[PDB]
Amino acid sequence: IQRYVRKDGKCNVHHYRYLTDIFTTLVDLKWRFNLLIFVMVYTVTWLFFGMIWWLIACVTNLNGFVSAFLFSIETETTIGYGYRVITDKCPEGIILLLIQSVLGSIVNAFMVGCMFVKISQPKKAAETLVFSTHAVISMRDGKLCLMFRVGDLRNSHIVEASIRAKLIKSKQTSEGEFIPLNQTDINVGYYTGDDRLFLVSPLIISHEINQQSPFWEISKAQLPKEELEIVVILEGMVEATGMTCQARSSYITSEILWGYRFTPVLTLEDGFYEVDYNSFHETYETSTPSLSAKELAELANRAES
Amino acid sequence: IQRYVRKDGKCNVHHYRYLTDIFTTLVDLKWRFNLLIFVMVYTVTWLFFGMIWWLIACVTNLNGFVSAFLFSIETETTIGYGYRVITDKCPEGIILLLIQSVLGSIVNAFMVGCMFVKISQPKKAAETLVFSTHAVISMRDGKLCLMFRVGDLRNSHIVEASIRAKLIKSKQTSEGEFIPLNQTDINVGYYTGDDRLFLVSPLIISHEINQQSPFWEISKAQLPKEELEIVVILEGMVEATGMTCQARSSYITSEILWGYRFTPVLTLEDGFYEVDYNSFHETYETSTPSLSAKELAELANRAES
Amino acid sequence: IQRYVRKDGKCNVHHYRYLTDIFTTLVDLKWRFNLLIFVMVYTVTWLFFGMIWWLIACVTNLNGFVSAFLFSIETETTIGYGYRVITDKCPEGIILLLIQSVLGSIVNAFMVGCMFVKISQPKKAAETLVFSTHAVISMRDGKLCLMFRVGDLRNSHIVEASIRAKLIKSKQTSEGEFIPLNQTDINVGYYTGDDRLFLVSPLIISHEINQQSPFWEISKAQLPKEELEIVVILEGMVEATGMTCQARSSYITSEILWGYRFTPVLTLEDGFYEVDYNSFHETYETSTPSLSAKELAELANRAES
Amino acid sequence: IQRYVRKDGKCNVHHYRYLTDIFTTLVDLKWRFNLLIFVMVYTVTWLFFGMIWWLIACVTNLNGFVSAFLFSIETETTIGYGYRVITDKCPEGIILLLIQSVLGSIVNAFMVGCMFVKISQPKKAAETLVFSTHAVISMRDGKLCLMFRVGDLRNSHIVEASIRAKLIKSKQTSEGEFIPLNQTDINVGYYTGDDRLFLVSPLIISHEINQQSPFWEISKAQLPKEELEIVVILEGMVEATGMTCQARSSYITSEILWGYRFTPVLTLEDGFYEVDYNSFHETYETSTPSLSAKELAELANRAES
Ligand SMILES: [K+]
Ligand SMILES: [K+]
Ligand SMILES: [K+]
Ligand SMILES: [K+]
Ligand SMILES: [K+]
Ligand SMILES: [K+]
Ligand SMILES: [K+]
Ligand SMILES: [K+]
Repeated sequence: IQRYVRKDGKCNVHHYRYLTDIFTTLVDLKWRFNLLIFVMVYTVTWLFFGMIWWLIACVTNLNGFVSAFLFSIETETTIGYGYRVITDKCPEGIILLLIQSVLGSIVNAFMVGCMFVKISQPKKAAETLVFSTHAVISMRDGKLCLMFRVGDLRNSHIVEASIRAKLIKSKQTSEGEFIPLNQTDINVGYYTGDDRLFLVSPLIISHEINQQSPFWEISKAQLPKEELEIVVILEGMVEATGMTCQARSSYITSEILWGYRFTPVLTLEDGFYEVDYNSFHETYETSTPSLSAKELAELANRAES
Repeated sequence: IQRYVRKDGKCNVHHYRYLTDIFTTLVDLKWRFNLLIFVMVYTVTWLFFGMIWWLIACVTNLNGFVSAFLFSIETETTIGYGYRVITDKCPEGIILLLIQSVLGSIVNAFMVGCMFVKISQPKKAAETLVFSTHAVISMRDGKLCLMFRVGDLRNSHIVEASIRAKLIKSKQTSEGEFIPLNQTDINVGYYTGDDRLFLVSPLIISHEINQQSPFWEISKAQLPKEELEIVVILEGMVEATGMTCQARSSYITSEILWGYRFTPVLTLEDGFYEVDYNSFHETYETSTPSLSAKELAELANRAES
Repeated sequence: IQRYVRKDGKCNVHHYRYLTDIFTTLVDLKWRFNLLIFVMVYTVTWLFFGMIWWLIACVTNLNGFVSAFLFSIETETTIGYGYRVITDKCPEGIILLLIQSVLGSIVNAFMVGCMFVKISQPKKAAETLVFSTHAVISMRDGKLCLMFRVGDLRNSHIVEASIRAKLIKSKQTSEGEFIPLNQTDINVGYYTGDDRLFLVSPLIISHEINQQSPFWEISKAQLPKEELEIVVILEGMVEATGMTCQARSSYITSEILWGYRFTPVLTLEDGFYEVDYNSFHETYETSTPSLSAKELAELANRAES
Repeated sequence: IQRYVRKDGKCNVHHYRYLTDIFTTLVDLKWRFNLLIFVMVYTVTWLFFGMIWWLIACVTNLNGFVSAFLFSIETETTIGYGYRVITDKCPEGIILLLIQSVLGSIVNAFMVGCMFVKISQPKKAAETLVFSTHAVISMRDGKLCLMFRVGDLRNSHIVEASIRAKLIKSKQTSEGEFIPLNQTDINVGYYTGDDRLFLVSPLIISHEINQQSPFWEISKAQLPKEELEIVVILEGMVEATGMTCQARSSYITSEILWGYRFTPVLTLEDGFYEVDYNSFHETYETSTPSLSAKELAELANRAES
């Protein structure tokens, strides 16, 4: 069975009713459509209001249908060339112009506010956030760890960030209840506050595999047989702009390399630090026990001399 | 006595002074009124400023009252047809136009900013968030649990979210002090960070009923006799738009089904995952102890062979 | 010596350099000044640009100084009456109009964005938040507690909120180092998550005075002799508008009543709940030990029969 | 090797692809460039659209190239002087004006929204936040502490804030894996909630050096030999404006003074409190053990009489 979360963050699960937030529907559109909406939205008002001037036919230099348009438009954009102006003969025309120019300001506001979000939406910001292409399991100061690399491709922004991971795996309860996509938080710094990143250079996020880890009894041999997927979420804030952004990826069982290690990316240069973003996804192997974490602990606690 | 929080989130408790944030009063209005405000707001300025042109009567082609309006309007919307223009004979008229066109820009700003929030307000966003219609109590890996289902009806948005629950119940302290609506947080993931949802598909939020649970000594038999209400709060963020949203529901004692279980909603399809949102509210029963959690623990701790 | 934080939230401590955020300086102004800024800001541009038209004197119907203004204004607000229009005789005038109408759009943006925040700033929102006028110390299910009341005067908004309190008191370290306003967090729900309020009706925030409380050894007799001040902070979110708000108050030693209790405010009405906001600040006394919490615990632990 | 984080917050690490968020690229620009962009952006549209009027040559008083501009401009800014107006002879010209005035409103929105953020961006706000120029290590109620001073130079804003610190130091794991910039959170209030500042007056942030501190075995003698750097992050919220801001500094090994103490800044004045911001960075020495924290604890635990 395929994956739940793609490496680019999108899910693989499918769900009229969403008309509750049409605005949200409007921002997620590609520009081509978005403009086309606004093209239409303006015409339909200019059609409607023009057809009320012709119902009112106060008028200067107006003939067939086409003539009322160039006015209704020039009135609403507030152009008013002066070839088509207003008289005071009728009560009706003089008040339409007010409702029109009030309402013309509404449509503009729906548009400006509409545009702001569209340009300001930070999905674009978080596009420079990056997760290592694989995860690794290997030893680190005696303890076996699951590790992935995190980083932002721009220097200038989002240095504050925070990381979290969920393990998605099927489960059957003792009572035989089946949970297809049961999920459990994977400890990556929460209790100590080490999940609050400071993205100077790309970081290796580590999860120490201990008695509480879902990974406690997985050995090297078991891993390939396990059907599990780690979703990895990063939420940070753009320095230049208050707003916050999410970025996610996934690691499926076969993208977890046992007994590897991440290539360093940071190196010294003419008395400076340069991040070699080419070694970003790069790993390498090292002698690493084949045993589960649980069995390592046991072996270790029985060696006390 | 009736409920405190309706299933749609609104409270059932009633509280001039709120004139402190008139802006907030303005957004919570239904459009019909909102536009009517702005209709009025524009007229009253056009009335006031027009009545200052007539006090100043610099003027071109102006007769009775109606004539000053079409100018004051055309000056403030900055139409200026050119049938009614300005001369330099008077000092007063030339400076009014500046205060007017400065002030006309203020009113517009109150309106645009007013509209932005109105369209952007995320009450509409959170309308697709949904809580199961009931809660269930039943066993799960040996431990008795209170469970409700959570989900968002759209795929495209708010996948990050976070859940919390409060129990509302009357209390008398030993000292005899009476607390009508005493509330206590109900553990749904806080300590482990499992209250930070990832809404791929609708989730069963679980509360394990343990020595700290307010539900520790409620048996199946007791439950119906208890007068309690669980308020359930969900706060997440719209992917497409930075802003965050709240959604709430309530479960009153009679909407807690003892010995049931939630129908799975997720199923496989042609090598894919589809959420059958029809089974969303659906539960079913299973053999489940009738005992309180406290008495189960006891019975269990005395069985150690 | 007087208080550090007034009951309305403002501090009593005094601190050119703040020109770093002139925008922030602009919003905190009272409207009278704010408008006066914008009045001036517009004139000074209309003065400058008009004086560049007169340097360029492309022109129609322009005499003395006053004539260039009504154009520069009509060009920048984009009125353009058509009594003063443009010719193509000069290269200079034709390009000024572009820089002008580009720059005129900048000033407007500084103003609209300036206004938005001014109206949207939520200091006004949090004005309906309210703290009890006093705090009380008295017993509650065996444990001695410090309690203050919290609430929002509007029904319609900010039901989610969160509370925190700091105790400000002078300190000398063993090493004799003097800390005038040393502050310590006062536990009001943090560890259990009970500091995450749900403001249905006004709540009694409680702090259980235990071995970790700064209040552990204060008896009834000691209290008046103590020189301490509790600052109380409330941060919630306006339902109708995403943004968050702070509200603070203070309790100084003499506003802590020992052996009292808050009048209930909530009562039943024709099968409903009504909050009697008149009893909001109201307390009353009850028989309450005079002893410190520490000495109560001792007396209690020695009574085990 | 030099420092990772400058005292003003900027990093010393270097990283086309950033075209993903051009908007963010646009705000981080200095005004000179920003305006120049908008100058250009407007001209290029006025060039393009003017060249479509000349392709359409509906026209009044239009000669060479220069004449179409003053129209295309007056149409898009919606000036329309009335010397160059529209006729109904052609179908094409009448519809261009609509696409033009729709599209003219788009460019404006990109600009206004562009300006808002630029003025509202809070990098400017956080410029008044300040960190002591050094850190100190010395004793405090028996426990050895690392201390730095924090404060905001304005009274009127950002009183709520929150502090966090990371220690950056090289590491080699037992397995010989090398971590150049390994970082660990430094405890400054997280567990007790004392990292949630209330910036009445500048505060001394303290980190008690205990068995969990990275500083546990550093003695006075060792310190100078250590190659370590403390990054210090402050995130608070501007009262007058909802938005939040980050401010950072760094302390490198030689800016940690052993056996010093911060000069008090707060003093009493005519029955008031005044902060003498001149003594802000000022420290002074006091008799302080030369031993590491670890060795002090030992010596202390062996003295129990
Ligand atoms: K925690
Ligand atoms: K005109
Ligand atoms: K916690
Ligand atoms: K905590
Ligand atoms: K205009
Ligand atoms: K005009
Ligand atoms: K005009
Ligand atoms: K914690």
